[PDB]
Amino acid sequence: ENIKKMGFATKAIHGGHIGDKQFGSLATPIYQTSTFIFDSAEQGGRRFAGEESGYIYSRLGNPTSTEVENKLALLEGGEAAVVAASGMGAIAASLWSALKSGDHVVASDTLYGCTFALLNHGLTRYGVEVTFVDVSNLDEVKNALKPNTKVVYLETPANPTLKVTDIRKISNMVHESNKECFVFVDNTFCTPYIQRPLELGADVVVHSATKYLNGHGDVIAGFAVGKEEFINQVKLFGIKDMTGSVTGPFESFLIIRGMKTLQLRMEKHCKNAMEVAKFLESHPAVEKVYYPGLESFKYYQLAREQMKLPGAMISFELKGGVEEGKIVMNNVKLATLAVSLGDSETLIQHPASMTHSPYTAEERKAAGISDGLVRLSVGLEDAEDIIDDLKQALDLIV
Amino acid sequence: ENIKKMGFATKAIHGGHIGDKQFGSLATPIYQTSTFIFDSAEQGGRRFAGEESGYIYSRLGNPTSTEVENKLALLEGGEAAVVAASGMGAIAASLWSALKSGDHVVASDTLYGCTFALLNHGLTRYGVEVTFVDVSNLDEVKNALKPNTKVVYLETPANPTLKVTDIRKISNMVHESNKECFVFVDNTFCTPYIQRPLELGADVVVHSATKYLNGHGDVIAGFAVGKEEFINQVKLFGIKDMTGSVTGPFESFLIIRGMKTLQLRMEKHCKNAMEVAKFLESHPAVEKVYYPGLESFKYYQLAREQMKLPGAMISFELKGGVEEGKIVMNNVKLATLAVSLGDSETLIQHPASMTHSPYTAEERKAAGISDGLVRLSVGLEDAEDIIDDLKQALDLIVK
Amino acid sequence: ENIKKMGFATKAIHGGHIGDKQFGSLATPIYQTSTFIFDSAEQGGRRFAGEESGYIYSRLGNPTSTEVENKLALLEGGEAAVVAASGMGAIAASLWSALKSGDHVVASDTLYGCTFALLNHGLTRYGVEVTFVDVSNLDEVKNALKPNTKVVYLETPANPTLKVTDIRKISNMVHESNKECFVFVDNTFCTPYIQRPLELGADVVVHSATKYLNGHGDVIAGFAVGKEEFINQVKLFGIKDMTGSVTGPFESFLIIRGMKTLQLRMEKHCKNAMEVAKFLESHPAVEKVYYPGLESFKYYQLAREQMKLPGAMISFELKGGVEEGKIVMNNVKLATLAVSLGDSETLIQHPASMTHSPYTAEERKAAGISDGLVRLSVGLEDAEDIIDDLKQALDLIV
Amino acid sequence: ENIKKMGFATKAIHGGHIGDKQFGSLATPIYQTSTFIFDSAEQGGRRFAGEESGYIYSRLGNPTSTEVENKLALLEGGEAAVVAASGMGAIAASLWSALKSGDHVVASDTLYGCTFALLNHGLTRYGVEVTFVDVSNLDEVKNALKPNTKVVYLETPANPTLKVTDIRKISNMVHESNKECFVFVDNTFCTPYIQRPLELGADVVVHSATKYLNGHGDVIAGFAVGKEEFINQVKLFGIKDMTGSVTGPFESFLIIRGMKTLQLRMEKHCKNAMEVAKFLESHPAVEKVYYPGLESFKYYQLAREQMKLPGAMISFELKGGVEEGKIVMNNVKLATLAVSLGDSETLIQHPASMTHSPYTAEERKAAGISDGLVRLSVGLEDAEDIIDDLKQALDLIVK
Ligand SMILES: *Cc1c(COP(=O)(O)O)cnc(C)c1O
Ligand SMILES: *Cc1c(COP(=O)(O)O)cnc(C)c1O
Ligand SMILES: *Cc1c(COP(=O)(O)O)cnc(C)c1O
Ligand SMILES: *Cc1c(COP(=O)(O)O)cnc(C)c1O
Ligand SMILES: [Cl-]
Ligand SMILES: [Cl-]
Ligand SMILES: [Cl-]
Ligand SMILES: [Cl-]
Ligand code: NA
Ligand code: NA
Repeated sequence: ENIKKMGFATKAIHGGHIGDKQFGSLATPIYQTSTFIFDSAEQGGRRFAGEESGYIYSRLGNPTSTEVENKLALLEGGEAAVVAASGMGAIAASLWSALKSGDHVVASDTLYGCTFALLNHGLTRYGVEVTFVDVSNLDEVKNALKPNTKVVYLETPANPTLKVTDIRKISNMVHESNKECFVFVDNTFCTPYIQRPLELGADVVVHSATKYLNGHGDVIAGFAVGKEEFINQVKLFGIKDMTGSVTGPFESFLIIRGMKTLQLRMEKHCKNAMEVAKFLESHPAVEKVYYPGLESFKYYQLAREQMKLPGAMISFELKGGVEEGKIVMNNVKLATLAVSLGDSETLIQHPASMTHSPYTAEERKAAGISDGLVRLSVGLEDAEDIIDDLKQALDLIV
Repeated sequence: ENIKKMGFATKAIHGGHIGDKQFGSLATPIYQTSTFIFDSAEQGGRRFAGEESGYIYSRLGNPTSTEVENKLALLEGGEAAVVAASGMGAIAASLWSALKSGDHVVASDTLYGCTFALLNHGLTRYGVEVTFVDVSNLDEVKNALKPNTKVVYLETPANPTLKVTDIRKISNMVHESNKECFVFVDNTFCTPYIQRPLELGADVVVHSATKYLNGHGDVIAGFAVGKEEFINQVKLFGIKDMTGSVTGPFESFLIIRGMKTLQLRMEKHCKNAMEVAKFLESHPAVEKVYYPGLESFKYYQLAREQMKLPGAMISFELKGGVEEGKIVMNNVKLATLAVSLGDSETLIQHPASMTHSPYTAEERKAAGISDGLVRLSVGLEDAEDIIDDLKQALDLIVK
Repeated sequence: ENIKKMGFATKAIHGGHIGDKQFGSLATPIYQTSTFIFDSAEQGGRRFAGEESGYIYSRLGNPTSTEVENKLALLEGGEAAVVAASGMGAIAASLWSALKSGDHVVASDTLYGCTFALLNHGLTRYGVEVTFVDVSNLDEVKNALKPNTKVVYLETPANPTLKVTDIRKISNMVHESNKECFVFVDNTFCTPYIQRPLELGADVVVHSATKYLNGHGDVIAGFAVGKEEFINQVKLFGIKDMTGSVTGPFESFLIIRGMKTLQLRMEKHCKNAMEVAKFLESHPAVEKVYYPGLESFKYYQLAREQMKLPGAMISFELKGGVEEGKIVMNNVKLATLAVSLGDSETLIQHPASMTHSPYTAEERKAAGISDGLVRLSVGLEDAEDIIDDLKQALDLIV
Repeated sequence: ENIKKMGFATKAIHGGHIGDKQFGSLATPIYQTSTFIFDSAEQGGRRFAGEESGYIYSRLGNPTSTEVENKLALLEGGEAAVVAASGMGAIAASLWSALKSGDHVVASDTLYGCTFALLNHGLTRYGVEVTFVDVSNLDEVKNALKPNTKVVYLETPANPTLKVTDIRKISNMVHESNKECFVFVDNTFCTPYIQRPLELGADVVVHSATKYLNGHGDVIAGFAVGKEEFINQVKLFGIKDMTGSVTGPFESFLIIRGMKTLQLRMEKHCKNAMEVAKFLESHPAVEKVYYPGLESFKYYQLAREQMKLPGAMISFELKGGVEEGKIVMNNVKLATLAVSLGDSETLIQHPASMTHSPYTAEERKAAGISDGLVRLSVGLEDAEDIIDDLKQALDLIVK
């Protein structure tokens, strides 16, 4: 099994799988254990010294987690991956390992709300300078770069607007002018099936596994993906010391299980979303549809440059404010009123009347997060059913 | 009911249990879910705006985790608790939530290794200043206090030799010297069954639930306990943003399950360890035994004031060095060669040839570790079997 | 949610889902509990009397299991379903509830090996008469029917030959002549996505959920599906008393999770199998391919009569005996040498050198289970990878 | 090691543990897998042909389940054991594996309800003949023996009133009267910590592990224990074909976890129940208490011969009837209204208004159930709290 030459599905299914060498179990065993047994004091000493392979203690590493790490690194085309007990855990642990007091970060002004809060209010308590910029005007990006800029943090498509960012072109410019700077890309919305930021110049990829990679709405987990040199530091410092964000081995087993169908779900998510997006664009209550697959969309061709599929997140604005948005939220029958995304169940959320949250009213005016903006996570249901349900709720405001 | 007034076991078994109101199931359901459903758009807005309690999303809170949080707070006598995905996660999230660049921490110079690394190499990287002190020398502690000291961090009994710290004296001291200073006490080795730092004047208690609280060697998890106001910031800042240290609902279920027998397990751990410590002190291969229950122990009296039982951790020094520790390790048959503790299986490590193998013999003497020190977590087995196994191993190094 | 009018995927995803009315959890909670609490002695007495709804004790019923039961009944078009701790558990419990000492069974002579053993050696220890017949010659079927025939048991397509059986036409004839007789159909190989035997005249459907319905090779479970009147007896007698085959609530949660992608997996299983079957039919080491989707296949048009898709099990005979079969089993690199079926991983098994098992050498001569017969469970991998691996192993015997 | 020679707790904790040979993990891995991989086509043929041990497919056997099977066999002193997906599953699979149409069973007339239903209404439907007897009257037992009697089925102590059966006398009798007869003893209420029927001459022991063996109210499971030769047929016939009663590897993991504290839990269950039984007998609302540890108990001496401890089940009759039982049930605040037993939470049921509500007052008198009988499973709470809660409930019916 020189797995790396094979298809995506084969890699998702068989990649990183070591095998139960003692009983021959087909399925990955759940090594639900806190600690590990040494055969000798010498073997222990050598595991602690780095001389020998093998396991010590589940905060430091666990066989079930190792497999899903190796599987995702393989899918992203990265040397190494670390799995964490949440997406924010993988992001924080990566940021802690890469930065120190006095370093500087350039971030996108359009981010997942808790990433913005981590950057805006968290890292800045601890001596890290942060500048939020429009990643669509590279001159703005290039002028934010200071001699001590260590991370450029980007998310594409961006939660909640689906704004797309030229990964190759920011990476090139940053790498030309700041040789010490990492380019981080949050690839949650895409998964490696749709977008592989490491092939476009990114140095570090982060995911909320809570979303598409697990895919079943029963796991909180994250990953960081990148060079072995740096991921090793994320494991031995960001996770071991700074965050203690240890994925439960049972949760790792569930991510492995969900990744068995990652190819099939992303294909179905996206075919559903494209039908839904076209419906929304033609409905009389809708003013603007935000979707990478619509030719009307501002970042359509940047999406076509980086994304195999337009994805399965849709945002749209109703004619009418928050009030018409609330009316739709409160009368869908198949769509589920919840945050998160990437589940079998279609999810709908209305930042304007709920999570407008970690941003101030002004700070999301800058990012383009209007009231009346609805965000839709298109599920795996039959598309006619999703559309019928959206249609009945939208007809209420016509 | 008056659950606060009941016995300890009644509290461990029944405390924090909200109940399954839809189907009445006896066991706490595993709410293995990432997200939650809102009844209206406005309900979700109220919950995100702090105007209303209720669930939103498991990184911010989960019903299974809430239950074990409520149960441990009740046992510690604290107002609130947060469970994290590891001991270090609960420690780091608490420290992050109380500190900022420009703050100062006073810490014991005798701590769990990874706690020490986080303090010495981690927080100092981010503008926090840390002074390490010998907590036995109260005058040396009061001297290290600065006006920006925001955390005094203690661990008692501590690694690797079970040094005990006078919780009430130092906190009484710290509190009248600086009104804004949190006193942290790591209470892993004791659990609330043996020691309750908050009633001794501590502000925040941290736990590695990986050890005795879960007690079954199948969970990595942590807790912090204290005032509702601070724990809310540990949840909404330290967990939500800074660490992402989210316990799996499954792991919280297992911790709940493990806590049903905490009273019973702590009693047996301590009964066994008292017998093992007596035997080790009388054995000819053994130079010194560190056990709070032995009247030879330097902090015997102070431990007898703070701890309901002398615990079940044991450190002892062999007459000998690395080669001696290696032989004992490589010949125990019931005890298990493994780091960690608080397990039903008796665990044993020899740091000089194992955990502290990478360091030099001199650096290991800077960490309190002789070449003959052995650390012992006494399990739930029959004491005669534990002792017999230790006896034949140690007899191999008697001259 | 009048769910029954919606698409298959929507039903698989949302069907049977009650909802967490206390905390609003999206995912089904795991009610991992032995017993349930009464609010009053009166409420207890009424639950035991049948007067009140609600739960008593997990052998009698469990909320997590109730949901996957209701979900599968909805997909099959049956009134009720019971989930069991194995496929054999659902089959035995159904058979125990329907039969008594002195009743008679007509069964197909081509069956899953342990079903044959249950019928041939198990029920006959306990006074049940059993006659094994060729379900392809209805005159043979009709002549086996005795006045005391109570079950006609059939499996289509049959493990291991994939022989197809006219469900509508046996059901009609049996129902005309033996008004007291149940028609059981094992629908494991198809799932309700491909075949709905209750719509063709069957009275009872059984599944090994261990295979496609769970789909992830980490669960042993079964179902019976049928009229409420009879399923209620299976629950209160077959499961409660005769087998004690109680699905663990955690396993039920895993089946629910696997059914979220049942539509997507069956589509992918079958498109893969059709490509593999055509490859096998053209390879010089292969003498005969057994696959419903091949026009060469004996039961092609009976398959087209009953099956939306030709399925994803393939059997084939090599030119050469067991010896060439073993050579292929021992040199595949991506296919996994294991029994079971319906997993993400392609599985290959060689009854001739392994499980030829519960049949005698003669009894499978009658059913058509030759040596040199290989059975293939086509997985979810990329088809080129599955075919490349089969090709290299088969080339060894050319 | 000489695990057979060690103490009980050492056996419960370490017994049957094969070990994770690939990674050395301390906890038993959850082998949550349906199927297994063969190294060659011929290896799979050897395993299906009984020529070779090893795994095939989880309905035939799973490594997590094997471990808990080995552990329980060791505790009972039996050769082998099979775990099933419920108590009834292990009972039914054993009975199926030993009987056939034309066989005869002698059973106690005082059994667990669903066991009785299976015997009286289930097996008789399939040509098996069943005679129910009073096992206290040895002459009535020997009289019901027939040449085709293949099972003598016992349960001691039994529902609902804790009748004790002389295991060694009846089995000694049965064995010299009929050489091919299996003696079954249901050992649920005791566990191997208290009673071991195989050393008293029984052939097969059955368990509902749902009760004390798991002990945490989150598993439905069963066991049968006995000679390797019979248990192999229970596995390869009774489980594989006749019942399909396959334990989830996850459930087996939980039973293993629960058994780490079995010794500790049985001690506390019994200490608490002895205090609860004394209090109940002295209480004015209580007519009679059925407890093996009370010298008033009809089978006190026989129980003292067979049982290491008097157990933790308690039946008692109220001075009163259905209306009295209802009031007590509807006013306990710590005890839980629920069927089942062997849980860390104290459980209580009043059969006349609850489990046996569907039957008439006369049929319930045919089942040993007065209108004032209450069944009590004493938990792991503090005894004062259990008693206080029972006291205020019972005081509501004192004249
Ligand atoms: C939800 C989300 C996260 C947060 O990850 P968690 O698993 O919730 O900690 C991070 N990035 C993006 C783009 C998200 O949508
Ligand atoms: C093991 C330990 C910790 C760390 O907890 P983890 O759960 O391993 O992250 C902290 N303090 C003490 C005393 C410990 O023993
Ligand atoms: C594997 C199989 C079964 C047996 O079900 P289990 O889940 O293994 O008990 C029954 N029917 C068919 C067609 C099978 O392939
Ligand atoms: C509960 C019980 C059983 C039945 O076991 P289940 O696991 O519920 O199927 C059998 N015998 C006794 C004594 C019991 O208490
Ligand atoms: Cl989100
Ligand atoms: Cl540790
Ligand atoms: Cl199979
Ligand atoms: Cl019961
Ligand atoms: Na989902
Ligand atoms: Na699979």
